Amino acid sequence: TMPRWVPLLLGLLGSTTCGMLLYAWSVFIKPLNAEFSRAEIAMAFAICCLIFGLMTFPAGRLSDKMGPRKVVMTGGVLLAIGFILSGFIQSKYQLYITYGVIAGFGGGMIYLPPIATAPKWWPDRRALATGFAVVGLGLGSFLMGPLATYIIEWRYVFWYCGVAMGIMALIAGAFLEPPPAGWKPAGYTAAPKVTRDWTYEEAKGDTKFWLLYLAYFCGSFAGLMVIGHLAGFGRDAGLTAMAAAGAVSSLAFSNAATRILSGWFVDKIGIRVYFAALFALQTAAMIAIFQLGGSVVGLSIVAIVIGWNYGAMFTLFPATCLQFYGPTAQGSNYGLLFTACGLAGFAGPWVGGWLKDTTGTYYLPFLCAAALCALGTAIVFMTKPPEKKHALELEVLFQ
Ligand SMILES: O=C(O)c1ccc2ccccc2c1O
Repeated sequence: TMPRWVPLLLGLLGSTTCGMLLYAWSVFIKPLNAEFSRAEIAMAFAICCLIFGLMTFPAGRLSDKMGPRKVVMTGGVLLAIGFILSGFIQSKYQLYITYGVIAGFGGGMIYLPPIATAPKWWPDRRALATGFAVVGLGLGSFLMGPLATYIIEWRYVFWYCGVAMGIMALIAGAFLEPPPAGWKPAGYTAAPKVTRDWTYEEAKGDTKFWLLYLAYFCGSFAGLMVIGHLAGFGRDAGLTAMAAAGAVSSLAFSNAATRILSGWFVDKIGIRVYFAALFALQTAAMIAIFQLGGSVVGLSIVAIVIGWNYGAMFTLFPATCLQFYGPTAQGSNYGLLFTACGLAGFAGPWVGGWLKDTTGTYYLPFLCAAALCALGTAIVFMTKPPEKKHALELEVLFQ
């Protein structure tokens, strides 16, 4: 076999590729305007989020059916193709297709299968393993942004980064597969009562799946609706652009770190209460920005918290889903669940911009984000796991 820490490395690789994909548009804003609108460019990012978040669902299903390796490597090919084709674009729709759909398609197919597979190697520590599958989305900015910046002084970014990302994803998918069906990597641990994981049709039909879905949409939407406004709130309060941006930049560090730390923490003490507390904290942050946000230090504290809570979602929801329905159907269960996040990624940033511009003030978007997080707090706290499924058909084998 292989040392079970390898899948952690693989998910790190794949998730880092996905982070580079989701971060690239920000480095591409100014070049594309110079040759030819920020909103026009941004529609490419929103299309990308939509396709990514939707394509996790087919990616999860196909991973569950025909294994995760084929899925991630196809995704690597699709992403490499789409990104690389963005270099040859000559119009806006060219970019919508190359980056928004092909690259988003490949990205979703890379993102999901490791998220499902890594915990299968770590039943003693499921949430930490998941965090390794999702931590790369924090890092992509750090490795790439400097490198992508180094290149333009822009098409070279698309082509060369597309190649490097394809290589990383193909390597990640090349070595990815669940443990052997029978023997689970361990060092430790009349007629019985045999339980079993949930089927995708059973999980999909469960009411708690959709409470979790709703909560996922709410939190995803809140964060995505206000994060882009953090620095503007600062500058609006009287800070220099340099100061405001410096402050908001701490968010990336917390968004990356929480993914591992929260995973480890709930592995140790359980999920529900920590998770609900994070949502509450996010709620309070949406409100508190109106008192802290006018100073580099205050604005930084809010950005760090917003980042901490936001990022935690992408470990804790898959971990929660794993607790409720088990790992055998996790490709399907969590892929369906992640589509909420695909939708929020599509609409949330736009809606936040619209509310601010509509009122000219930040009260509306931050208050709406606070309410969404409040509902999420409620759902996450109130929702306890369903009853473990009885496998009467294996139960009857005991004579
Ligand atoms: O944080 C992440 O891991 C992540 C991954 C994929 C996403 C797709 C659409 C919108 C937000 C996403 C997101 O926040």
